[PDB]
Amino acid sequence: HEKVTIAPLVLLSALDHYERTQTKENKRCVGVILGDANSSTIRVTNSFALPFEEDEKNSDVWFLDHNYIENMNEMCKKINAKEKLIGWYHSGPKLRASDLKINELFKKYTQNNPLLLIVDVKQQGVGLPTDAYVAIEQVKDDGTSTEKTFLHLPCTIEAEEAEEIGVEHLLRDVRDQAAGGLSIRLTNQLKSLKGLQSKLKDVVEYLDKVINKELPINHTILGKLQDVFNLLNNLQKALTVKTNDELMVIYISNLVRSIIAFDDLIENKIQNKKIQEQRVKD
Amino acid sequence: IHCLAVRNFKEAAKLLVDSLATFTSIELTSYESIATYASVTGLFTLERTDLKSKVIDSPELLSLISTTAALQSISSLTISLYASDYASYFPYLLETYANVLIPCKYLNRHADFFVREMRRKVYAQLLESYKTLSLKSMASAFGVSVAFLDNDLGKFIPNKQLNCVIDRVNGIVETNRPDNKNAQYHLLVKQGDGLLTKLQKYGAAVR
Amino acid sequence: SLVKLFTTNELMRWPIVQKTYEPVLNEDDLAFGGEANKHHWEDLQKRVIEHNLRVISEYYSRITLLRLNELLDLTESQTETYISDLVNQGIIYAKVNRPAKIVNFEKPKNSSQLLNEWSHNVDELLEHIETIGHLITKEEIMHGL
Amino acid sequence: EEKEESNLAATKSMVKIAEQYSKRIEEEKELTEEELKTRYVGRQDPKKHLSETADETLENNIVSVLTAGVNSVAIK
Amino acid sequence: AIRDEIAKNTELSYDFLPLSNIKALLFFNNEKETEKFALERNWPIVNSKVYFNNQSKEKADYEDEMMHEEDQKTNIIEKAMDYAISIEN
Amino acid sequence: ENWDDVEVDDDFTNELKAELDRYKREN
Amino acid sequence: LIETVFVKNIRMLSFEDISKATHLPKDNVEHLVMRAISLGLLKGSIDQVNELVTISWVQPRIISGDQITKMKDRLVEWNDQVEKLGKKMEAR
Amino acid sequence: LDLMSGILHCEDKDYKTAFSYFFESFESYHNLTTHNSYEKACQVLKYMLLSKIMLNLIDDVKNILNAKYTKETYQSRGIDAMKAVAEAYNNRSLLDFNTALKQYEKELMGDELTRSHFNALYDTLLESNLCKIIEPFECVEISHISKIIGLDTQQVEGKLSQMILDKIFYGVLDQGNGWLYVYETPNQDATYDSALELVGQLNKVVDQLFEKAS
Amino acid sequence: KAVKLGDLKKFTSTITKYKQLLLKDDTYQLCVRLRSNVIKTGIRIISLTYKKISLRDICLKLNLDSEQTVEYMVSRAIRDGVIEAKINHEDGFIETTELLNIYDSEDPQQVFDERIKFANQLHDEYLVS
Repeated sequence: HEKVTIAPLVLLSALDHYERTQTKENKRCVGVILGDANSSTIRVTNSFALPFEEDEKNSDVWFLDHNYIENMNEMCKKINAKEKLIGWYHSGPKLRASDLKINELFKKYTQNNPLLLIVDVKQQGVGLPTDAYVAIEQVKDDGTSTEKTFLHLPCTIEAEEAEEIGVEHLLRDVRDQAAGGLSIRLTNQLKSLKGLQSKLKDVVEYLDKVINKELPINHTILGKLQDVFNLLNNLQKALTVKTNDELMVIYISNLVRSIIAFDDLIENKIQNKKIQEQRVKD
Repeated sequence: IHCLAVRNFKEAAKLLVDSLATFTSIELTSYESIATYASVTGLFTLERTDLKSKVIDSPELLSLISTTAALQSISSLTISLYASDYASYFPYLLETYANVLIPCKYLNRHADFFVREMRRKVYAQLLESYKTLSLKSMASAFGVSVAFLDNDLGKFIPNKQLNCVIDRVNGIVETNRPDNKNAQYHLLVKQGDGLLTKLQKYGAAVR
Repeated sequence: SLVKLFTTNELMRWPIVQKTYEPVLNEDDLAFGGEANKHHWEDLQKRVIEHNLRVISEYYSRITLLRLNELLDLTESQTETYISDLVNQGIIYAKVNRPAKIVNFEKPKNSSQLLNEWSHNVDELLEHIETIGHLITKEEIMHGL
Repeated sequence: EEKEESNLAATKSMVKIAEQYSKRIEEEKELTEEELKTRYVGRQDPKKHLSETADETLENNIVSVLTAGVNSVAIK
Repeated sequence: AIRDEIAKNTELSYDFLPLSNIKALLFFNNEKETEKFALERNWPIVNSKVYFNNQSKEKADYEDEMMHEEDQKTNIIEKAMDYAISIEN
Repeated sequence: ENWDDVEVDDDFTNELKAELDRYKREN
Repeated sequence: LIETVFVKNIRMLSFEDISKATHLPKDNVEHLVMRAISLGLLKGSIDQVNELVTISWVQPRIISGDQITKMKDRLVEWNDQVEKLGKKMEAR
Repeated sequence: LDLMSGILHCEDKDYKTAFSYFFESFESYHNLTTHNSYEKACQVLKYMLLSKIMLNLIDDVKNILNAKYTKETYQSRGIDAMKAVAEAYNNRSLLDFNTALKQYEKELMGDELTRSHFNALYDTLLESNLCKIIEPFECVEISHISKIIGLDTQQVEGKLSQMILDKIFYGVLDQGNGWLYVYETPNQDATYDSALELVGQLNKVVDQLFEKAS
Repeated sequence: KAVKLGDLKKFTSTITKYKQLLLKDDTYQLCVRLRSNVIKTGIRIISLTYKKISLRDICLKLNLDSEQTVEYMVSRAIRDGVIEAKINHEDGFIETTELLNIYDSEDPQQVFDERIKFANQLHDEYLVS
């Protein structure tokens, strides 16, 4: 399986360049990743910055240096020669279509499979706004043509021995790692549903886009939204007879053994009673 | 012997019922007595499958068959249970009760109730084999009365000993599956008053 | 096409094709030579039934005993014999009911084993909404520009 | 939870098999009539035979609370 | 009052009753009083015998945590979560 | 021991011999 | 009929409306649909004695926009019920 | 010595150990012969396959017939019977198993050691054949099963209910209409038999905790 | 022998001779429930607990009262919740509902509410003493 693992320094290195040149509001900052991967698994650790500029009115305006930016990789080659160019990362807040046209220029200098990440200047979402792209030829059922498109894959943040405790040493404020972490994650799971519910509000706007003037309709999106009914809701009521019994067994074994282990603290009164007998010298 | 009053009988199956010594210990008990309690209690605890794999497997029984036939339980209670024949099993109840349970030195105190339980268990196991059976079909040839048959079975309902299907006025008699999600949950109900007995008892002055 | 017919095979066209053209069926040229027709004419009928039982056991959960004998191009005496061979197939096991005339090819399963598909549709909406999020951007070309 | 089909019964086996041993061992160690306190084995001997068994009961109670009940977020 | 509890016991007892046996139970010699009692008790009346149903409805009486408050599993979730708050502290 | 243990109706002796005599006389 | 059978809770057809529309005997219709079943339309299994057609519907069925009025709203309003019931979980 | 010892194991079972006693004496007569009767070793071979019936094995039975040393020129009416009943015991056919016994009874079943077991194997196969009939066939007519076994409704009725409580198969029988109902569905519970151990250790811990305070 | 076994005949002979023992404090008023259980528990010793019952089989044990009033015996216990049954007016067909589906949803929850509060019951006492 292809799983992109991103180092958090990539987000911090680009965050500095967003403040310096004041790059934001539909302005993409192009960058390149680094690592050694001969397998499908992609490991992203070090990253560079490409001085890219674009126009907001014209999405076809792009300028990228080929061998002038690779001097940073030549300087890093003498540092670490094990890692080479495995891909590249962009910003794309509105996801410009310039990356769809040419997949060759970025693949010429990267011998690995084509990979395109997303680093926004905002990245303030509680969810997982960081997304990965794989550019291949995929068959489309929309009825137009089969061409190179983006393939989405899940990614995450890398933690190694260097930066694991380094970030925790900087924060050292709110951690709270215990059995009580269920209330934080399950609430975030509810926020994940509410986060997708906010994405469903964009689906509400998707119909308004059809209501708008001269916009097409994507047939691929309709295929996924068509099965939302027959899948998973009074249809499941027939299976709720044997399903509720499985949830009750969890409560049966839990409540009988939960009141046992808590009865071993009786020694508190026993030790406190012996303290009064030790008061002869007190 | 101590478990005979509590009627556990399970811990005595591999200890009292199963004897290492073929001949008795003298001052404790008797040779005919130690071989008698193995057959009486063994039929109550060990199932019918264990009857042919244990009781007849032990050499102690083979020596009793060719010597002392006065017990009469070797050719009656063992064969009638193995053959699953209730017609022959009924008349051997009193014949064994007279020559075994009455002279018995332990279980003679509580006897008739112990027999009425195992009396139906022979027919209760046979009920699992057949699906639909009438009331008067094979019960008339068993040598028993229909009225007295329902009286003993009618009193076993409050003891939770009947999950099966028994009918009289019609006579459609079927079998059921005692393993289900009802008795599965019954383990928690039985422990309601027994688990909290000592929890709220000693928690007065201490804790 | 017979290999692709394994799903839809009615077996009714087997005796038609068998009798119409059998140059290579009952006898062979470069393989056997057909010294005994029991190696083919008798054997082909036994094999296509196993493929025809694969037809019914999938999309028919229950079948009428009187209707089953008509769809198998067989007889009740032969159908009862082929039921005994269902154990040696090691693939499907039919549950027959004589008084109800119902043959259940499938088997009932507990809801515990089906919990994966019950929770899999939730993972679908997780992937669907995540996938269409980038697909709506392709529809934003006319909206934005 | 989406991966749970046969492991649901495996979770039921972990809250029983390993738990039955913790019930007998807890009474086996406490049955000792020596006491005498002082030092003896008391650095941590009894944890695994007495106190950790209470934690071992909790370890299977934590994974029971981990998914708890109704982790499908209401619906049906 | 002797015959008032017969109909209350009839809900789950009789699925049908003849008009001839009513005189031996409710002591109604005329079908007028029999039908007038069924109108206040909401029973269907058809030809020959009288069909009995006794259908319930949503939100039964008082005593909440039964059919009243929405999503009763919320408190069950609280007993699996908010109850663990008192365990730690 | 519940009431079933201390009951001891002693009716098992008479009811067994009676049912055996009834079946033999129906021949 | 697939568009007709699907409204809310009904996933299942019978032998009535299927045979009357095609004007074909019910014996062949069972095996005639199976030729279209192998095409990826319906994964269901038709019964015999019960005379009920079980339908497992994998078909994409494009050309939407009549349903999207009610279809899309049922993914919000019905989903808002989960949001309203989840506000009591904010204690921790 | 090993032959007469294995004959004692006939009623004592333990056919895995008795098989080694017959195997060591089988190859001994192969290199001796001369004055003694070589057919005695063939009867030992019959006892070798006789132990295979109780152990219910297949591949090891056909390896003897396919071996060059154990086959050779030695064949007789008793060998043809043992060769037939070897595959008939696996196929569990009462008609074919009993057919070869009637003609060869003087040769094969003429021995008391073989006849004593074959009379029990006749009831054993009757239990085995019945087990093979009901496995593919669920919910059928009892009269049709009686036609295959060869008995009437009443005679087989005692044998049908005999095996249900033997834990060989779990099933019920309709005596009125002569029907069958599929029953056995082995489950896994652990909530009753395996949950009983938790009961005994409950109140035993509370008593030990209070005695320390007293 | 009477109340627990649901026998009216042996109950009247017990109250008559022991009436002198019923002259103690509030020992007479408890007999109201002792004679009511004769009807309630009497249903249990009768086969009414079993599913298929007929009235002609019921009249045997209840013959001590009357025939037509037996319909009042079973119907009274149905509303109270002891046992549910359906009565026929012709031959007295008695079909009693046996629920194997219980202890599934909200039925064990009444007991689950007690098992939850037992943990902190003895645990909070450790903080006090």
